[PDB]
Amino acid sequence: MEVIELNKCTSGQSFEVILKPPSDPSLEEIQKKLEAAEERRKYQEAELLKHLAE
Amino acid sequence: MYTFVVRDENSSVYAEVSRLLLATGQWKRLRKDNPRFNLMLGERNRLPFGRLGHEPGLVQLVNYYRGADKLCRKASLVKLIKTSPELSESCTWFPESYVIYPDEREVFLAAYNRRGNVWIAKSGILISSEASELLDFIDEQGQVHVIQKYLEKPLLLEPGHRKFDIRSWVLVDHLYNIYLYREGVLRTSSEPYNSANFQDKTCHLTNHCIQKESKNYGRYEEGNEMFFEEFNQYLMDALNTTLENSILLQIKHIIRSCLMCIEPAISTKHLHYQSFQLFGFDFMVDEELKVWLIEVNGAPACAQKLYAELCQGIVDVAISSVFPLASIFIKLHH
Amino acid sequence: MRECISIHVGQAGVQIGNACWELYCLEHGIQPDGQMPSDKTIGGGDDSFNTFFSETGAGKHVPRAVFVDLEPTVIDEVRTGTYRQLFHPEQLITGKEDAANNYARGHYTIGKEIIDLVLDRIRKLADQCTGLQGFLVFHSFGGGTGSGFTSLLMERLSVDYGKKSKLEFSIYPAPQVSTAVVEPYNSILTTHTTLEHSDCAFMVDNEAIYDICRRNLDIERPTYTNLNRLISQIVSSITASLRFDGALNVDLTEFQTNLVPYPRIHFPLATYAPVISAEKEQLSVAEITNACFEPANQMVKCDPRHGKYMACCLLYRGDVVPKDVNAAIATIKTKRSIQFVDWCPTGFKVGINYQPPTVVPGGDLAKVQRAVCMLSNTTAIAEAWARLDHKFDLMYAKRAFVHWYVGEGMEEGEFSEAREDMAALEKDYEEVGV
Amino acid sequence: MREIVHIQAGQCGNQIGAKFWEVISDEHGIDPTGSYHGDSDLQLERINVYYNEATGNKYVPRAILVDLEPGTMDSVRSGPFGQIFRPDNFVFGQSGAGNNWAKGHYTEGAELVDSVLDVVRKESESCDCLQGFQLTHSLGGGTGSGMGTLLISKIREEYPDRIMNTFSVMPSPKVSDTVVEPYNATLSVHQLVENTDETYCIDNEALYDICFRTLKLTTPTYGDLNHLVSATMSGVTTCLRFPGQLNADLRKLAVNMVPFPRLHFFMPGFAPLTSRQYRALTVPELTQQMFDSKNMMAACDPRHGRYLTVAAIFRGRMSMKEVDEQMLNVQNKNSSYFVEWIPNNVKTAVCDIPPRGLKMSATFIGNSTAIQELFKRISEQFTAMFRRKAFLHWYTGEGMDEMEFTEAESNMNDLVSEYQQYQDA
Ligand SMILES: Nc1nc2c(ncn2[C@@H]2O[C@H](COP(=O)(O)OP(=O)(O)OP(=O)(O)O)[C@@H](O)[C@H]2O)c(=O)[nH]1
Ligand SMILES: Nc1ncnc2c1ncn2[C@@H]1O[C@H](COP(=O)(O)OP(=O)(O)CP(=O)(O)O)[C@@H](O)[C@H]1O
Ligand SMILES: Nc1nc2c(ncn2[C@@H]2O[C@H](COP(=O)(O)OP(=O)(O)O)[C@@H](O)[C@H]2O)c(=O)[nH]1
Ligand SMILES: [Ca+2]
Ligand SMILES: [Mg+2]
Ligand SMILES: [Mg+2]
Ligand SMILES: [Mg+2]
Repeated sequence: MEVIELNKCTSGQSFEVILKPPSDPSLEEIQKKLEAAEERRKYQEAELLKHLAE
Repeated sequence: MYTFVVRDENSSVYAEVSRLLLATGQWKRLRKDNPRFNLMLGERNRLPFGRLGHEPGLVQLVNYYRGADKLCRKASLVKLIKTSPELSESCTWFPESYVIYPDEREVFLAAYNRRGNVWIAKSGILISSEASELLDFIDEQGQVHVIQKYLEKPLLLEPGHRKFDIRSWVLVDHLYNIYLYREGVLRTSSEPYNSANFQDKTCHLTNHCIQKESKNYGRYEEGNEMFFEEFNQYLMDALNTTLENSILLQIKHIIRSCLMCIEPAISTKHLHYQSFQLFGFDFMVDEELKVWLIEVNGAPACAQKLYAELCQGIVDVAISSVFPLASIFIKLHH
Repeated sequence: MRECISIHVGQAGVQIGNACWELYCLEHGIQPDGQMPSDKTIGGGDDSFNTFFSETGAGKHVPRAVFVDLEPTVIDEVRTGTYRQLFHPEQLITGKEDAANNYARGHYTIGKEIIDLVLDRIRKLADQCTGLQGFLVFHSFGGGTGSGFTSLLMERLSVDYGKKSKLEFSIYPAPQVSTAVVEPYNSILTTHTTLEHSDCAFMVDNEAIYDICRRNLDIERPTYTNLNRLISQIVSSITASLRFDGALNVDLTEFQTNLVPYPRIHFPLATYAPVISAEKEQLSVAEITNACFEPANQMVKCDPRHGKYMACCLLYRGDVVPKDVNAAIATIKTKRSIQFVDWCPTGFKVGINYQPPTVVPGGDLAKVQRAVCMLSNTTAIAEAWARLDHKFDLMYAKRAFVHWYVGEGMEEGEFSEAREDMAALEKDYEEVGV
Repeated sequence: MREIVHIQAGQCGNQIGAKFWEVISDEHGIDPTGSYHGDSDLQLERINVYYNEATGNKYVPRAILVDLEPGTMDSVRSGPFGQIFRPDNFVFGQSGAGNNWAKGHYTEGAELVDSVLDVVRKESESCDCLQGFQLTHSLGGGTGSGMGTLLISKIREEYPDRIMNTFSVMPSPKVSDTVVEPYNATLSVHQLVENTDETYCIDNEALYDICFRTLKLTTPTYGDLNHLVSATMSGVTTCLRFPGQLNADLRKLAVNMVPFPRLHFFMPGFAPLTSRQYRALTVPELTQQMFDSKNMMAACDPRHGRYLTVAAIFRGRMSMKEVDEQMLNVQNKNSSYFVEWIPNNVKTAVCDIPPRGLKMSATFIGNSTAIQELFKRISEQFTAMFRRKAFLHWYTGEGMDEMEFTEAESNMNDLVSEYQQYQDA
């Protein structure tokens, strides 16, 4: 094994041991998806109210 | 009431185990995909170990050890024996073997040039005396292959000058107890051993399928199968020794060595599900009464006379141990 | 000093956030009224604990935290709890009616109406930061708010804070405490949408916590309080490096650097020990380090013996010196199956904090002299994904409950799109560890 | 504040509705004057779900009483808890509905429905955050069946995003008033398929059999039947009325129980059902009985179908470890009766406050494909008359056409086959 990067301070210490070496969508796009889902809800409600109106 | 599922329709052993479970009246079989089981008789390949032990309120047990394939694949068995300190490159009961990808081909040529120089290649088996014809045959295939020294001096049964191998059935329960079934079987060749004719693969191969397709199948014993009582009597009459002293002590030692070596890798002692598994060990005996390990089978079939006893023993020690209801095994202590 | 903002979303995130900030105050000696006698720089400072606490001129130490939930009952217990004086009303955001265990309702329907308010309140906290390094987000997979609104928030945070790191603490659904049948749907939907916006995510399976509470704490039927006090101890062990002096994992970027070499495979496995009943012998460095390789102590039940490691961090609290860690590691490596991938060093990064773990007075956890949390990025955690994706497949083949999601304006194609991403994620784990 | 608006319509709907408010008022410590007199804050913690707060901390049921004749309502007003109800919430006519769906739905009920929607609106307007509505009614009469489903349709038009829940009493020739009950029920069921999120199917056949066989009541009255219903209604609403984690509101319950929108008809059950009682019940006994067919209120054999979803509610002081234990016991013993393509489809809740006169009880709510037997029964009785157009003149006299009956029959047979589809899947 090999210990490396041993740092010590008052509240503790840290180090590394090696056992072996090796061998986004924009604001516009998000708003678009939110409004498209909103419009699909509005369309489904309008179809219901149309059904109830019949 | 205990519940189990069946997922390998081709298993001879566990088709009988499920029968005995239903015969107790205290076990109930479910559909293949029902996750609410106590016992799974799983498929051979890609058993979903990751989905076991996650059903609230159910103790779940499967008939396979995850990771046991390393012992039951010929290539990985050779690598395991070489690279494991517990077994080591020194290992005396395992034939000198080398893994050849179509890799340790240069270390094989070195030990071969030092040198009887007959080897055998297997994954479709070639037995040759020159290394060039072996390596050419491996590269003609696409699967990873292994070659090992062919046992040029096997113990030959008389009369017949006959080769044979010993199959031992070993059950390892969820506590990693190692149980050796007291009844083994000898798969015997029917033709006299021919040290100058390795092209004829009938007197050199003792498999049941190969001997049932040699014109002496069933001559000396039924189905080329000799059981332990007769073999022990032969050893006493012919060689003034016993099966236990001359062979079985070495068999029990090899079974213990192999299974203890992988125990930390496959044990389910503190796992969220439990495992047991039935293993088929294949041994070879030379003329000096030294036992060699040939192969470990992870999904073995049983001897047709021994199905009833061995499967009941599976229910007794592997299943009812975890699920109690309302010895044919030799416990190999370790 | 660089500040960290914590965001708690939905019931699980909020109740776990409560447990964590109660624990942080005990660890840093902050009283429930917000006063901290050991802090001599009254009204400001750039100490390590200031990463998580701002300060008022009156010497009150205020969490850099925002709580958001779409119904008010859980956050009202924060407004009236032991640490009510800690938080000011702007940090506690409540809606009227929840997402009904429906990802689409949390993400699209209700999330669209509240996202701008949430971001406004986060902006107010960010404006108090001299150098904000990013966000820690606490939420469930299974809840409609924890799944649906979190993923919307994570998208917008990537937009409004492009350079900031985002870490997650995610509660993976377990049927013996779960409240909905559709939690596998919500889990896959939120993982698909969040995957590209999270730099490192610590999954906690309620099944693992539940069984640890039963087995080690002798609690017959654990409650959320029992679960959350254990979870808070693990969370605290993970975030201690941000809150105390040290050299390991001192900023959020180092979590990714030390644990996530491949960006999509950003789900480290956490293992914690010892967990000791307060109603009950002090374990050694070797014993608690050996316990880090027992599945019974993991935050997600899986078998690391049948995967490969990409990284391993050991975080010790209490009486621990490097010599005993190295002696413990040498012993364990000779006796256990620890296989790293070939393109990674077989090594451990060790952090020691001399202060032993704080326990909540009157809680279920005994005070111990040394504890450890191991963070290991192992392919074995893909077992959790395979379990979840399988339950998804069983319901989705019959389209069971899908109408609830479509009825909120989600397209059925988002289901299969999310499921295909998860199938690719399972392929990535297979490509790396087998 | 997650308020629910309660509506009870017609003779059956008002008689079971009055008993329901009688029972839960006692559980919440509310006396017949609307003042609280209990000894636990669990009683008041979610009391706004069903009650408004009046002056002097008086609690008034958020309940609307509807009928097309004054008789039953007069009786309710004279009843034990009669003065508890808001007097403005009594909405009634004089003509009656003559056990005629068309009179309830199209003629007599049409003249009264706007007055009811005015009272619904006034209650809904003072809701901090209305969850939705619960309706109690029979399907075999005229007002509860015909006007009740008219109300559901108009309530949906006005509150499209709110949950609609009903307790619907299904007619049986064993406990019948008129021969036309299968007509009224078939017409109503199609309304419920389209306009309700959750319907508790209460079969008068099952209630009678339980009273006679199990309770040892030789001559059961409607009062005896309503004892089982109000006890069941208290059990199924326990998750809404007390602090809880599971199925705590109407929308969460529907999301957990309804995998396909039309299959929202539940078989309720209750335990214990015992003859007149001091003997302590154990958790194994509660669990076995609540899943027993003889404890279910829909006269359908669960063993003839498969459970899509199940919600179980245990009440009283008992071991949650034992509750979890026995509940997992039942699933893992008869896992063939639960569909496998909905994993973990049985959800359990526990409430500490037991019902009156019991230390422990269990309420069962099942979405089982066996409910098709109930709709098959009604369809057979409908067809036996409709093939000869018998008694149709009562309905064509109110303006209905034979084609509306044919459509209703076709609609309910479609519902039956939809259940059979998922029973074999
Ligand atoms: N460990 C833990 N898990 C919790 C807690 N609260 C809820 N859960 C789990 O979270 C999942 C349910 O999601 P919740 O967080 O309750 O729901 P939510 O985020 O508020 O979303 P909605 O209520 O649907 O709007 C289930 O798997 C619960 O077991 C908690 O306090 N601690
Ligand atoms: N090194 C060696 N020396 C001598 N004989 C050998 C040998 N390797 C293999 N054999 C013979 O070849 C036969 C088959 O060998 P192997 O066990 O590799 O094949 P196999 O896996 O098909 C048998 P099974 O499937 O029944 O376990 C054995 O019966 C044995 O007699
Ligand atoms: N369980 C129960 N069923 C009732 C009661 N009263 C009537 N019924 C049933 O309801 C149907 C008659 O409907 P009813 O409510 O009297 O007609 P309405 O006043 O026009 O709504 C028949 O199936 C009766 O068996 C009651 O008090 N309890
Ligand atoms: Ca300061
Ligand atoms: Mg083989
Ligand atoms: Mg919630
Ligand atoms: Mg009547």
